[PDB]
Amino acid sequence: YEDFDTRILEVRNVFNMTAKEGRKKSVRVLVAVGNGNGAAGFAIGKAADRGDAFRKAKNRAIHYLHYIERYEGHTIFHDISLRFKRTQIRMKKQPRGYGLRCHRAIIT
Amino acid sequence: EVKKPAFMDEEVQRILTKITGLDLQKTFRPAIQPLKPPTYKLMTQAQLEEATRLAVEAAKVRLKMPPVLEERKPINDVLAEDKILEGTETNKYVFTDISYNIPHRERFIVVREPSGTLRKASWEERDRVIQIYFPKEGRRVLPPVIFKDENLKTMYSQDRHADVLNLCVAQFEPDSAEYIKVHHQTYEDIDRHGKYELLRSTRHFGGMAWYFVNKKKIDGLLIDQIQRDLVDDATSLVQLYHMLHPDGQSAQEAKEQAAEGVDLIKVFAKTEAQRGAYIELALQTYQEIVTSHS
Repeated sequence: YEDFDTRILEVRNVFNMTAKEGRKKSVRVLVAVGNGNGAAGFAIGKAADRGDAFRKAKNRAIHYLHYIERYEGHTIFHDISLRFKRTQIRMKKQPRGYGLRCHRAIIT
Repeated sequence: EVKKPAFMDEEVQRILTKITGLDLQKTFRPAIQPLKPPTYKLMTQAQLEEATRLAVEAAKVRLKMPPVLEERKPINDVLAEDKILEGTETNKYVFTDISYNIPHRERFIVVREPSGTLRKASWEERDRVIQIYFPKEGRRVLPPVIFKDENLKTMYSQDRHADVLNLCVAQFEPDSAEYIKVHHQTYEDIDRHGKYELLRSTRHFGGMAWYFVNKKKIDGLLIDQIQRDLVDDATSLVQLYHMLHPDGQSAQEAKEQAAEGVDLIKVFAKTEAQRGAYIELALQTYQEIVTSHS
């Protein structure tokens, strides 16, 4: 998968209280992958070591590849407004040279 | 006397419009300008054909040819000579009437010289000051530097003749010497290098063919129109050449033989063509290809 790139979107140090260890820490990583040609996916990997959470999330996301339709290879086909849970996103189709003017995660 | 045909004569504009041609893709080629998100409409085949018709109507207004005029005559009129004011001023005064509702060619622009002579402003002074007080988008107060022969040659190498002419129309007046100089230089470079296709489906094709007809050098345009299978256009060009030169040997020969269609082009080759041998060769080869294939 040399044509695919992986980017990190969040690294969290959550805690699970245990009788043996008290507060126990794991690394929860959210990553996204894409080949820059319409195919992309995301996954979450959890482990006790950060390096392991990177491997788990990176190889899991390659199994959930969406294909996204791009108008003329540079933009969305039409405006998109949606609510996912309590997060609202309002995307707009723009002409060439407009660039990405979006949340930093959306730019990634 | 039979009137000499004009550029705006309904007959000349018909022939010049035809040979120019139309191509909605070239006429409406995308402009490199600030962009907006495109709009979309769902249309039936009837609606789509209506929209294509409106596009062709706009392409006609877009292809309206710019005026072809004779060079203006220098303005040299002295309104007064008040010698009492000789030596009392060091610099000329230029007075411009800026009443809004006067045509620019009917405005009074006078100059009070240091000698005391009150004279009318020259053509160069008239155009410069009217740009300062009635600024026109595209025009600059001082003549741009792109119109220098070295700079113009640069534009020709890049095949930017339609821009050299679009710039010459924004800056200079149609009857000015600079306007005629730049246009006649662009038309001449197209001839030598056979780049007639650059100005097709543009408003500048009529003036170029007009210039060649008046200068009796339509040979290249005929050879080029024939090689592109536009032989109906070539015939119309020979008709325009037989219209602006009625007493020419070629025009008199076509009357004797009542030539029409491809015959008109053959008559031109024998009688008045600078390079008749090539016109027949290209015309003959076209007939062979048309006959052989179909």
